Amino acid sequence: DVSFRLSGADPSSYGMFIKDLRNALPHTEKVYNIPLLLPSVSGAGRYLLMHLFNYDGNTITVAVDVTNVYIMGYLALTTSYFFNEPAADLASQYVFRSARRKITLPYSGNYERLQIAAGKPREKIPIGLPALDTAISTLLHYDSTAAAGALLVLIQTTAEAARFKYIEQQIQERAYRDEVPSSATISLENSWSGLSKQIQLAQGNNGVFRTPTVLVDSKGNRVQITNVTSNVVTSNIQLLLNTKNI
Ligand SMILES: *[C@@H]1O[C@H](CO)[C@@H](O)[C@H](O)[C@H]1NC(C)=O
Ligand SMILES: OCCN(CCO)CCO
Repeated sequence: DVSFRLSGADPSSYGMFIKDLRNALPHTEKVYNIPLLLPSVSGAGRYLLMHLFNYDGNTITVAVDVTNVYIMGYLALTTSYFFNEPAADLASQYVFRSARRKITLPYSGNYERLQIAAGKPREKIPIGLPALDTAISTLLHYDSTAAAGALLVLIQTTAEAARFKYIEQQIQERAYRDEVPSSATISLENSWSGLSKQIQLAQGNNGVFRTPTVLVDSKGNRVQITNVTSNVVTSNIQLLLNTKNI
C-alpha cells in the first residue's frame, strides 16, 4: 500500500508519493523502457490500497486496479463506495470487506459519466493539491453530486499523474493554488489507452506507430505523434495499458 499526507505536502513529497504509486504497480516487462501493466491479476492482488489523508488528518482509502490504474471505490470511516460498473462490483468482493455498509455510486467511473453527474466538464474543475484536500474531505461524507467532482479531482491527481510525468508536474505547479487542467493534460488523459496501444505495436514496427496519436502540446497546439522518439514516449508516459485490455 501507498500513502499520502496533504498535511505538510510539498511538490517533493507529492513527487515521492507518485513515484511510490507507480512502483506499487506490478509489471513483468518494459516496452521502450516503460513498465507494461499486466494483462491480468487474479483475486485480491489486483487491488492496490492508497491511503490519503487531508490537512486535518482524516483519511480515505482508495482501491485501485493495478492492471489499468482505475479507481474502483474507496472507504471512508466504516462506509465503502464503489462505482456502478461490473469491474468495481467485482472489486467489492475483495476490498473493504470490513465496511459496515457498501454504497454503489449512481454513476460509473468514466470521465463522461462523472462529468455529467458533477454538472461540468474537467476543463472547468480546478485541480491541485488543495483540490485534492477538498476532494478527500468531500468523500468522507456521502454526497453523490459533490463526490463526482471530487472523484474527477482524485483521479487526475493520483492515477493520471502516475501515468504521465507531465501531469505529475502540472499538479506540482498547483501544490498551493488550484488551477483548471491545461488542454495538454486533458489530451493525454484521453489518449492514454491509444498511446499505450501504439507504443506496444511499435515494438515490431521499428518504433513507428501503426496509427498516429493526435495530442495537444504544452503550448496549446495540435501535434501528431508518430514514433517512439517523441518526448511523449521518451520522457512523459510512465505506464502502459496492456493491449490485452484494449
Ligand atoms: C519520429 O517522430 C519524431 C518526433 O515526433 C519526428 O521528428 C520524426 O519525423 C518521426 N520519424 C519518422 C520516421 O516518422
Ligand atoms: O472505474 C473507472 C475509474 N477510472 C476511470 C478513468 O476515466 C478511474 C481511475 O483512473
